[PDB]
Amino acid sequence: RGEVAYSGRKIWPQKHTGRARHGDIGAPIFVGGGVVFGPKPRDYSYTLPKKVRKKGLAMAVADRAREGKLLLVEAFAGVNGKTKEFLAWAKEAGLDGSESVLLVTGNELVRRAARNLPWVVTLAPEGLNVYDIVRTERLVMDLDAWEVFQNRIG
Amino acid sequence: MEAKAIARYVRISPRKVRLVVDLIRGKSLEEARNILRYTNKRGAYFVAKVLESAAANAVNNHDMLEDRLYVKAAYVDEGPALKRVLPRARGRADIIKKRTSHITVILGEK
Amino acid sequence: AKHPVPKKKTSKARRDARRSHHALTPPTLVPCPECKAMKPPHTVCPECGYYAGRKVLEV
Amino acid sequence: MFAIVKTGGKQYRVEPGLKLRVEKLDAEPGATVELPVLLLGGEKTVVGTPVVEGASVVAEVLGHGRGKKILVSKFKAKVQYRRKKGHRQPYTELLIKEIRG
Amino acid sequence: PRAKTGVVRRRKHKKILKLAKGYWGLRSKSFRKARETLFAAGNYAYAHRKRRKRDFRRLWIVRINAACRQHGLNYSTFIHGLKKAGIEVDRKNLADLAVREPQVFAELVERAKAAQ
Amino acid sequence: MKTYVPKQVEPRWVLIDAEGKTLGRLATKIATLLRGKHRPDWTPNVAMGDFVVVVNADKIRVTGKKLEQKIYTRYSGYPGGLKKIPLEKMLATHPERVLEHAVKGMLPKGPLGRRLFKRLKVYAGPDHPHQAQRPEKLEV
RNA sequence: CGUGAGGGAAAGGUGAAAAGAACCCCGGGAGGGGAGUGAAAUAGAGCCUGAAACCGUGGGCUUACAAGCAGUCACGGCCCCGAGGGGUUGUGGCGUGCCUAUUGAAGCAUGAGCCGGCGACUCACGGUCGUGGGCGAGCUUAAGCCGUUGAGGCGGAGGC
RNA sequence: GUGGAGCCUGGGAGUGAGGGCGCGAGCGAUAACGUCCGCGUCCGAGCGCGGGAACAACCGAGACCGCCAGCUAAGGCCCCC
RNA sequence: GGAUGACCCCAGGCGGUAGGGGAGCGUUCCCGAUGCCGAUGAAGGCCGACCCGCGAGGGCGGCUGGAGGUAAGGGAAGUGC
Ligand SMILES: [K+]
Ligand SMILES: [K+]
Ligand SMILES: [K+]
Ligand SMILES: [K+]
Ligand SMILES: [K+]
Ligand SMILES: [K+]
Ligand SMILES: [K+]
Ligand SMILES: [K+]
Ligand SMILES: [K+]
Ligand SMILES: [K+]
Ligand SMILES: [K+]
Ligand SMILES: [K+]
Ligand SMILES: [K+]
Ligand SMILES: [Mg+2]
Ligand SMILES: [Mg+2]
Ligand SMILES: [Mg+2]
Ligand SMILES: [Mg+2]
Ligand SMILES: [Mg+2]
Ligand SMILES: [Mg+2]
Ligand SMILES: [Mg+2]
Ligand SMILES: [Mg+2]
Ligand SMILES: [Mg+2]
Ligand SMILES: [Mg+2]
Ligand SMILES: [Mg+2]
Ligand SMILES: [Mg+2]
Ligand SMILES: [Mg+2]
Ligand SMILES: [Mg+2]
Ligand SMILES: [Mg+2]
Ligand SMILES: [Mg+2]
Ligand SMILES: [Mg+2]
Ligand SMILES: [Mg+2]
Ligand SMILES: [Mg+2]
Ligand SMILES: [Mg+2]
Ligand SMILES: [Mg+2]
Ligand SMILES: [Mg+2]
Ligand SMILES: [Mg+2]
Ligand SMILES: [Mg+2]
Ligand SMILES: [Mg+2]
Ligand SMILES: [Mg+2]
Ligand SMILES: [Mg+2]
Ligand SMILES: [Mg+2]
Ligand SMILES: [Mg+2]
Ligand SMILES: [Mg+2]
Ligand SMILES: [Mg+2]
Ligand SMILES: [Mg+2]
Ligand SMILES: [Mg+2]
Ligand SMILES: [Mg+2]
Ligand SMILES: [Mg+2]
Ligand SMILES: [Mg+2]
Ligand SMILES: [Mg+2]
Ligand SMILES: [Mg+2]
Ligand SMILES: [Mg+2]
Ligand SMILES: [Mg+2]
Ligand SMILES: [Mg+2]
Ligand SMILES: [Mg+2]
Ligand SMILES: [Mg+2]
Ligand SMILES: [Mg+2]
Ligand SMILES: [Mg+2]
Ligand SMILES: [Mg+2]
Ligand SMILES: [Mg+2]
Ligand SMILES: [Mg+2]
Ligand SMILES: [Mg+2]
Ligand SMILES: [Mg+2]
Ligand SMILES: [Mg+2]
Ligand SMILES: [Mg+2]
Ligand SMILES: [Mg+2]
Ligand SMILES: [Mg+2]
Ligand SMILES: [Mg+2]
Ligand SMILES: [Mg+2]
Ligand SMILES: [Mg+2]
Ligand SMILES: [Mg+2]
Ligand SMILES: [Mg+2]
Ligand SMILES: [Mg+2]
Ligand SMILES: [Mg+2]
Ligand SMILES: [Mg+2]
Ligand SMILES: [Mg+2]
Ligand SMILES: [Mg+2]
Ligand SMILES: [Mg+2]
Ligand SMILES: [Mg+2]
Ligand SMILES: [Mg+2]
Ligand SMILES: [Mg+2]
Ligand SMILES: [Mg+2]
Ligand SMILES: [Mg+2]
Ligand SMILES: [Mg+2]
Ligand SMILES: [Mg+2]
Ligand SMILES: [Mg+2]
Ligand SMILES: [Mg+2]
Ligand SMILES: [Mg+2]
Ligand SMILES: [Mg+2]
Ligand SMILES: [Mg+2]
Ligand SMILES: [Mg+2]
Ligand SMILES: [Mg+2]
Ligand SMILES: [Mg+2]
Ligand SMILES: [Mg+2]
Ligand SMILES: [Mg+2]
Ligand SMILES: [Mg+2]
Ligand SMILES: [Mg+2]
Ligand SMILES: [Mg+2]
Ligand SMILES: [Mg+2]
Ligand SMILES: [Mg+2]
Ligand SMILES: [Mg+2]
Ligand SMILES: [Mg+2]
Ligand SMILES: [Mg+2]
Ligand SMILES: [Mg+2]
Ligand SMILES: [Mg+2]
Ligand SMILES: [Mg+2]
Ligand SMILES: [Mg+2]
Ligand SMILES: [Mg+2]
Ligand SMILES: [Mg+2]
Ligand SMILES: [Mg+2]
Ligand SMILES: [Mg+2]
Ligand SMILES: [Mg+2]
Ligand SMILES: [Mg+2]
Ligand SMILES: [Mg+2]
Ligand SMILES: [Mg+2]
Ligand SMILES: [Mg+2]
Ligand SMILES: [Mg+2]
Ligand SMILES: [Mg+2]
Ligand SMILES: [Mg+2]
Ligand SMILES: [Mg+2]
Ligand SMILES: [Mg+2]
Ligand SMILES: [Mg+2]
Ligand SMILES: [Mg+2]
Ligand SMILES: [Mg+2]
Ligand SMILES: [Mg+2]
Ligand SMILES: [Mg+2]
Ligand SMILES: [Mg+2]
Ligand SMILES: [Mg+2]
Ligand SMILES: [Mg+2]
Ligand SMILES: [Mg+2]
Ligand SMILES: [Mg+2]
Ligand SMILES: [Mg+2]
Ligand SMILES: [Mg+2]
Ligand SMILES: [Mg+2]
Ligand SMILES: [Mg+2]
Ligand SMILES: [Mg+2]
Ligand SMILES: [Mg+2]
Ligand SMILES: [Mg+2]
Ligand SMILES: [Mg+2]
Ligand SMILES: [Mg+2]
Ligand SMILES: [Mg+2]
Ligand SMILES: [Mg+2]
Ligand SMILES: [Mg+2]
Ligand SMILES: [Mg+2]
Ligand SMILES: [Mg+2]
Ligand SMILES: [Mg+2]
Ligand SMILES: [Mg+2]
Ligand SMILES: [Mg+2]
Ligand SMILES: [Mg+2]
Ligand SMILES: [Mg+2]
Ligand SMILES: [Mg+2]
Ligand SMILES: [Mg+2]
Ligand SMILES: [Mg+2]
Ligand SMILES: [Mg+2]
Ligand SMILES: [Mg+2]
Ligand SMILES: [Mg+2]
Ligand SMILES: [Mg+2]
Ligand SMILES: [Mg+2]
Ligand SMILES: [Mg+2]
Ligand SMILES: [Mg+2]
Ligand SMILES: [Mg+2]
Ligand SMILES: [Mg+2]
Ligand SMILES: [Mg+2]
Ligand SMILES: [Mg+2]
Ligand SMILES: [Mg+2]
Ligand SMILES: [Mg+2]
Ligand SMILES: [Mg+2]
Ligand SMILES: [Mg+2]
Ligand SMILES: [Mg+2]
Ligand SMILES: [Mg+2]
Ligand SMILES: [Mg+2]
Ligand SMILES: [Mg+2]
Ligand SMILES: [Mg+2]
Ligand SMILES: [Mg+2]
Ligand SMILES: [Mg+2]
Ligand SMILES: [Mg+2]
Ligand SMILES: [Mg+2]
Ligand SMILES: [Mg+2]
Ligand SMILES: [Mg+2]
Ligand SMILES: [Mg+2]
Ligand SMILES: [Mg+2]
Ligand SMILES: [Mg+2]
Ligand SMILES: [Mg+2]
Ligand SMILES: [Mg+2]
Ligand SMILES: [Mg+2]
Ligand SMILES: [Mg+2]
Ligand SMILES: [Mg+2]
Ligand SMILES: [Mg+2]
Ligand SMILES: [Mg+2]
Ligand SMILES: [Mg+2]
Ligand SMILES: [Mg+2]
Ligand SMILES: [Mg+2]
Ligand SMILES: [Mg+2]
Ligand SMILES: [Mg+2]
Ligand SMILES: [Mg+2]
Ligand SMILES: [Mg+2]
Ligand SMILES: [Mg+2]
Ligand SMILES: [Mg+2]
Ligand SMILES: [Mg+2]
Ligand SMILES: [Mg+2]
Ligand SMILES: [Mg+2]
Ligand SMILES: [Mg+2]
Ligand SMILES: [Mg+2]
Ligand SMILES: [Mg+2]
Ligand SMILES: [Mg+2]
Ligand SMILES: [Mg+2]
Ligand SMILES: [Mg+2]
Ligand SMILES: [Mg+2]
Ligand SMILES: [Mg+2]
Ligand SMILES: [Mg+2]
Ligand SMILES: [Mg+2]
Ligand SMILES: [Mg+2]
Ligand SMILES: [Mg+2]
Ligand SMILES: [Mg+2]
Ligand SMILES: [Mg+2]
Ligand SMILES: [Mg+2]
Ligand SMILES: [Mg+2]
Ligand SMILES: [Mg+2]
Ligand SMILES: [Mg+2]
Ligand SMILES: [Mg+2]
Ligand SMILES: [Mg+2]
Ligand SMILES: [Mg+2]
Ligand SMILES: [Mg+2]
Ligand SMILES: [Mg+2]
Ligand SMILES: [Mg+2]
Ligand SMILES: [Mg+2]
Ligand SMILES: [Mg+2]
Ligand SMILES: [Mg+2]
Ligand SMILES: [Mg+2]
Ligand SMILES: [Mg+2]
Ligand SMILES: [Mg+2]
Ligand SMILES: [Mg+2]
Ligand SMILES: [Mg+2]
Ligand SMILES: [Mg+2]
Ligand SMILES: [Mg+2]
Ligand SMILES: [Mg+2]
Ligand SMILES: [Mg+2]
Ligand SMILES: [Mg+2]
Ligand SMILES: [Mg+2]
Ligand SMILES: [Mg+2]
Ligand SMILES: [Mg+2]
Ligand SMILES: [Mg+2]
Ligand SMILES: [Mg+2]
Ligand SMILES: [Mg+2]
Ligand SMILES: [Mg+2]
Ligand SMILES: [Mg+2]
Ligand SMILES: [Mg+2]
Ligand SMILES: [Mg+2]
Ligand SMILES: [Mg+2]
Ligand SMILES: [Mg+2]
Ligand SMILES: [Mg+2]
Ligand SMILES: [Mg+2]
Ligand SMILES: [Mg+2]
Ligand SMILES: [Mg+2]
Ligand SMILES: [Mg+2]
Ligand SMILES: [Mg+2]
Ligand SMILES: [Mg+2]
Ligand SMILES: [Mg+2]
Ligand SMILES: [Mg+2]
Ligand SMILES: [Zn+2]
Repeated sequence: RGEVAYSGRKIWPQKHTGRARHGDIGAPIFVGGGVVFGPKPRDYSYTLPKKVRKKGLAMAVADRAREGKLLLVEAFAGVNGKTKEFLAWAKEAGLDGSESVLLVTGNELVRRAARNLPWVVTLAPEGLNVYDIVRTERLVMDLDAWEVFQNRIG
Repeated sequence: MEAKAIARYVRISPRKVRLVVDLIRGKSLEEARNILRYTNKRGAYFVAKVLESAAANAVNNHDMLEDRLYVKAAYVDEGPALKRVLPRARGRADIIKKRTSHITVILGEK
Repeated sequence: AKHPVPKKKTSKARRDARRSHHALTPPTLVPCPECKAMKPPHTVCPECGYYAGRKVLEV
Repeated sequence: MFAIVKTGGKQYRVEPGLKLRVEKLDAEPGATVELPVLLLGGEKTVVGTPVVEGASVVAEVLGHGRGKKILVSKFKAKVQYRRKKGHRQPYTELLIKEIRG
Repeated sequence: PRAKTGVVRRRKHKKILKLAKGYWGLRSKSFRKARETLFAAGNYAYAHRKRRKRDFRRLWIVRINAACRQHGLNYSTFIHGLKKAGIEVDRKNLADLAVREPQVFAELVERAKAAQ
Repeated sequence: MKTYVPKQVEPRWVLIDAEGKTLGRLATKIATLLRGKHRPDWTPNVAMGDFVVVVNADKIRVTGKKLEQKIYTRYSGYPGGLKKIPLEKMLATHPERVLEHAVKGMLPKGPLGRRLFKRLKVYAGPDHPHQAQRPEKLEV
């Protein structure tokens, strides 16, 4: 009510008009007036403990290892940045598109070759996070990505 | 077979014109014409025009015999009102509503 | 005086009962003996101008 | 030949071939149940004091159901007290086979 | 985000108005009058379910009284004689016998007469 | 099972002689007959009692000093409009009204009770005009 | 609107495409009835959807001897849908609106003409208890920095 | 004496205008539907139910729901009932 | 009892204002979702004497409407007159 564009004038006198008493037309009881306890700009972030973060990341990867859904790759032989090359490599690797895949690798040419596929989520090793792991059905990582994961959950 | 005619947005109060319409409901066309000619009301002028328009529709458009026509249905619906200011004493402003009517006449065959 | 006002809104049934005497009566009409047109009795015929068996006004 | 029988805390006059709704019985559909007799009438009049010692009525259970829903409403003025409850009374439907007597 | 009223109030009002069908005047057309009428209607139905059992018992007793006095004794003597003989036919079934099987009712009158 | 509901029945015409009866104790018995509560099929919401014919209504008997002390009152709605009539005057001028008034006060109020009062026919003297209906004499 | 400083509204939607209705009929016109367009015209410009209050026409049941917070329970009659049910109400029984404020209200105490929509216990930072987890004589970072473009990590100053 | 009894620790209240009746007192006039205390009770919050013609606190009695079953309470059994 | 809601059995309770506690329904938005439903008809509207729920409600069917709607499981509020 203090931020709407209306003036503070009392619209009609307090007594003897036969109407309800009112102040200014910015009051929330008026149509077009101010809003009571509406939203204001807000910060929703908070500091989750680091140990809980590291424990969560290790559990999420262990969950994929439970089901046999984690695969490690030494190198992507024929993948050099063309989408049809990744598809050929994925077919011989057993990834035919029936399940969603989180692909973690520092190889930029591999990440851009798989990016446009609707069932692939691409991540650099520095970006490994539990929301992306839980979202997808399969986890595919490089050995270089694996080493960064080991260092992170040290 | 039915012949209908509607006059919409006639600037007359529906209550006043409804008194005239009730006089001709169910009558034959010849009796309805005579009644409306000698009814001393403003509304009878408007009702007669709708009745004659409906009679023309029956013969011209719907292959109905004029000698067998009778008023099967007739009613007045209220239209949008015109709101006007009427000044009163001591600076008070009143609102006058100038109402409008939709007049329907439906003819059948006896 | 001290400005009397209605105490309650009139109900739909009560106001329509008050209008139970409002219906119009149709005009009295008789045929004209000369031209057989319907007209009120005891008036000069507006169609042919005859009254009491003689021509009265020009039409 | 008619009888007055006692079931479900209430008394009913029954005849062979009658279809009757009583309180819910712990009997499976299609099974037969026997009802105590308080009075016999018709060809002869036998009056129990309170139960006719030898008589019984043979009834076949047709099925179990729920009665039409009753609205149970409560209101106390000036105290903001309101309660609404739907109630459906269970019942058992019987077919009266014969009156043994 | 903003959650305006939308459709929820209209649907609730329609539920009450459907329950108030057949009520006189604004009691079936205005939600506020209809709700007030239904508060009383619910209390009446609860209370009158209770006294329906007493209304019918009153009807049976009066009818039994008329049938007994056609046999030279009143209702209060008849019920006492039935209890002394150990007969537990209720008033609902006694009233039916008094009107449907008058010859059985004559037999019951004799048992109550002899019991006392 | 549901309670028996009677179907409509032609009603009974009954004749009562009021000679020497106590007024109030006779009126009780009449009210019971008009209500039809002597019938095993009595139903509270229908008119199913007897038509009652009373003769010799002028010869009703009252105890104590009620002839000079019992006062009938009528109110006209005007100022000072309360009229008082002692019983002995009512017996002399309108003998039939005395028994009529006693019975009416013993009937239920409302539309049904008003109809039941219409089924009572009171006459001063020993004759009645209802020979066609053939009322059977009843001892009260 | 106010002499003035100043106050300060309401008002969005045809259709995919105007193809926005030639012509005829009644009519002074308005408006309508046909014709024509369109998948659709109660999409016809007073134009998507089209609730309620409110007004009206037709039909079913009911009502001019009757005492009423308007209902409710019971039975009966009539009409409708097809073992049951729905609509209506003749008679009988029972029955002191809602909210607020009060020791106490049907109250002749307050508020409300009716309907639709707007309308009142929140957030930030501290504190205190409880609770779901993490770690445990320890626990935990802040500002920033690097990295991402809804990816996270580092940072021990400081706090308990 | 095992009870929606008691005690301890902590979180959250609301209330801090009461009223009628009975008994014991003061004030008052051994007046008040008066006022002020004490002991109990009910209304408050049981304007839910039966009786008392009608009627918060008098008599009966503490309403989870259903039944066209039965016994009772205060109060009643000439008609309204 | 069975093995911590698997359902059964036994015992006692279940009027209620201020107020304390518990369990649910519905509204808007987000993840689920490059998914699923939709011109063989979305949302909304008008009906229902049908089904499920103690209830707030939820389904199902007919008509109207003509292009959107959105699950189980969770999250966040401008959340019910
Ligand atoms: K402004
Ligand atoms: K709102
Ligand atoms: K009634
Ligand atoms: K009926
Ligand atoms: K006050
Ligand atoms: K006050
Ligand atoms: K006061
Ligand atoms: K006042
Ligand atoms: K108020
Ligand atoms: K806190
Ligand atoms: K905490
Ligand atoms: K006290
Ligand atoms: K629909
Ligand atoms: Mg401002
Ligand atoms: Mg200001
Ligand atoms: Mg100012
Ligand atoms: Mg300001
Ligand atoms: Mg100022
Ligand atoms: Mg100023
Ligand atoms: Mg002012
Ligand atoms: Mg004032
Ligand atoms: Mg003021
Ligand atoms: Mg005023
Ligand atoms: Mg004024
Ligand atoms: Mg005023
Ligand atoms: Mg005013
Ligand atoms: Mg005002
Ligand atoms: Mg005002
Ligand atoms: Mg106002
Ligand atoms: Mg003011
Ligand atoms: Mg203001
Ligand atoms: Mg302001
Ligand atoms: Mg405003
Ligand atoms: Mg605003
Ligand atoms: Mg404003
Ligand atoms: Mg604004
Ligand atoms: Mg604005
Ligand atoms: Mg505020
Ligand atoms: Mg504010
Ligand atoms: Mg705010
Ligand atoms: Mg705000
Ligand atoms: Mg948070
Ligand atoms: Mg939050
Ligand atoms: Mg932390
Ligand atoms: Mg992708
Ligand atoms: Mg993504
Ligand atoms: Mg007329
Ligand atoms: Mg006029
Ligand atoms: Mg015109
Ligand atoms: Mg014309
Ligand atoms: Mg209209
Ligand atoms: Mg003037
Ligand atoms: Mg003037
Ligand atoms: Mg003037
Ligand atoms: Mg002025
Ligand atoms: Mg002036
Ligand atoms: Mg005005
Ligand atoms: Mg006006
Ligand atoms: Mg108008
Ligand atoms: Mg019209
Ligand atoms: Mg003067
Ligand atoms: Mg004066
Ligand atoms: Mg004057
Ligand atoms: Mg003067
Ligand atoms: Mg005046
Ligand atoms: Mg006045
Ligand atoms: Mg007034
Ligand atoms: Mg008034
Ligand atoms: Mg007033
Ligand atoms: Mg009104
Ligand atoms: Mg009125
Ligand atoms: Mg008025
Ligand atoms: Mg009306
Ligand atoms: Mg009226
Ligand atoms: Mg009037
Ligand atoms: Mg002539
Ligand atoms: Mg049962
Ligand atoms: Mg109820
Ligand atoms: Mg109440
Ligand atoms: Mg009540
Ligand atoms: Mg109350
Ligand atoms: Mg109230
Ligand atoms: Mg009340
Ligand atoms: Mg309240
Ligand atoms: Mg209150
Ligand atoms: Mg109160
Ligand atoms: Mg209360
Ligand atoms: Mg309430
Ligand atoms: Mg409760
Ligand atoms: Mg419930
Ligand atoms: Mg929105
Ligand atoms: Mg809204
Ligand atoms: Mg709404
Ligand atoms: Mg709706
Ligand atoms: Mg309704
Ligand atoms: Mg209705
Ligand atoms: Mg009705
Ligand atoms: Mg009315
Ligand atoms: Mg109505
Ligand atoms: Mg309406
Ligand atoms: Mg309506
Ligand atoms: Mg009420
Ligand atoms: Mg209720
Ligand atoms: Mg009940
Ligand atoms: Mg009761
Ligand atoms: Mg009971
Ligand atoms: Mg009883
Ligand atoms: Mg009767
Ligand atoms: Mg009778
Ligand atoms: Mg005497
Ligand atoms: Mg004497
Ligand atoms: Mg005088
Ligand atoms: Mg005098
Ligand atoms: Mg006088
Ligand atoms: Mg100006
Ligand atoms: Mg200006
Ligand atoms: Mg000026
Ligand atoms: Mg100017
Ligand atoms: Mg100027
Ligand atoms: Mg100003
Ligand atoms: Mg605007
Ligand atoms: Mg549009
Ligand atoms: Mg458009
Ligand atoms: Mg378009
Ligand atoms: Mg299209
Ligand atoms: Mg033309
Ligand atoms: Mg034109
Ligand atoms: Mg034209
Ligand atoms: Mg036309
Ligand atoms: Mg046209
Ligand atoms: Mg087409
Ligand atoms: Mg076409
Ligand atoms: Mg076509
Ligand atoms: Mg349409
Ligand atoms: Mg459309
Ligand atoms: Mg058109
Ligand atoms: Mg439209
Ligand atoms: Mg529009
Ligand atoms: Mg559209
Ligand atoms: Mg529109
Ligand atoms: Mg529409
Ligand atoms: Mg309507
Ligand atoms: Mg409408
Ligand atoms: Mg209306
Ligand atoms: Mg009709
Ligand atoms: Mg009819
Ligand atoms: Mg009448
Ligand atoms: Mg009548
Ligand atoms: Mg009379
Ligand atoms: Mg009446
Ligand atoms: Mg009523
Ligand atoms: Mg009611
Ligand atoms: Mg009923
Ligand atoms: Mg009648
Ligand atoms: Mg009645
Ligand atoms: Mg009655
Ligand atoms: Mg009554
Ligand atoms: Mg009252
Ligand atoms: Mg009361
Ligand atoms: Mg209320
Ligand atoms: Mg107040
Ligand atoms: Mg209060
Ligand atoms: Mg007060
Ligand atoms: Mg208060
Ligand atoms: Mg209080
Ligand atoms: Mg006081
Ligand atoms: Mg008032
Ligand atoms: Mg007043
Ligand atoms: Mg008043
Ligand atoms: Mg005040
Ligand atoms: Mg106020
Ligand atoms: Mg109101
Ligand atoms: Mg008002
Ligand atoms: Mg207001
Ligand atoms: Mg109003
Ligand atoms: Mg006003
Ligand atoms: Mg209204
Ligand atoms: Mg409203
Ligand atoms: Mg409003
Ligand atoms: Mg609106
Ligand atoms: Mg607003
Ligand atoms: Mg805030
Ligand atoms: Mg928050
Ligand atoms: Mg805090
Ligand atoms: Mg804190
Ligand atoms: Mg604390
Ligand atoms: Mg904890
Ligand atoms: Mg930790
Ligand atoms: Mg801990
Ligand atoms: Mg994210
Ligand atoms: Mg303690
Ligand atoms: Mg709390
Ligand atoms: Mg505490
Ligand atoms: Mg609290
Ligand atoms: Mg406190
Ligand atoms: Mg306080
Ligand atoms: Mg204190
Ligand atoms: Mg204080
Ligand atoms: Mg104090
Ligand atoms: Mg005080
Ligand atoms: Mg005081
Ligand atoms: Mg006390
Ligand atoms: Mg005290
Ligand atoms: Mg006492
Ligand atoms: Mg006392
Ligand atoms: Mg005392
Ligand atoms: Mg005392
Ligand atoms: Mg004392
Ligand atoms: Mg003392
Ligand atoms: Mg004292
Ligand atoms: Mg003394
Ligand atoms: Mg005293
Ligand atoms: Mg008092
Ligand atoms: Mg006192
Ligand atoms: Mg003391
Ligand atoms: Mg004391
Ligand atoms: Mg004390
Ligand atoms: Mg005391
Ligand atoms: Mg106490
Ligand atoms: Mg107490
Ligand atoms: Mg107490
Ligand atoms: Mg009590
Ligand atoms: Mg208490
Ligand atoms: Mg009480
Ligand atoms: Mg009370
Ligand atoms: Mg109260
Ligand atoms: Mg009361
Ligand atoms: Mg109270
Ligand atoms: Mg008592
Ligand atoms: Mg009492
Ligand atoms: Mg009483
Ligand atoms: Mg009485
Ligand atoms: Mg009394
Ligand atoms: Mg009382
Ligand atoms: Mg009372
Ligand atoms: Mg008491
Ligand atoms: Mg109780
Ligand atoms: Mg029970
Ligand atoms: Mg007994
Ligand atoms: Mg006793
Ligand atoms: Mg007792
Ligand atoms: Mg009796
Ligand atoms: Mg309990
Ligand atoms: Mg209760
Ligand atoms: Mg209890
Ligand atoms: Mg409770
Ligand atoms: Mg959003
Ligand atoms: Mg989310
Ligand atoms: Mg999001
Ligand atoms: Mg499909
Ligand atoms: Mg459709
Ligand atoms: Mg939506
Ligand atoms: Mg829908
Ligand atoms: Mg729909
Ligand atoms: Mg539904
Ligand atoms: Mg959506
Ligand atoms: Mg969704
Ligand atoms: Mg809000
Ligand atoms: Mg709500
Ligand atoms: Zn002529």
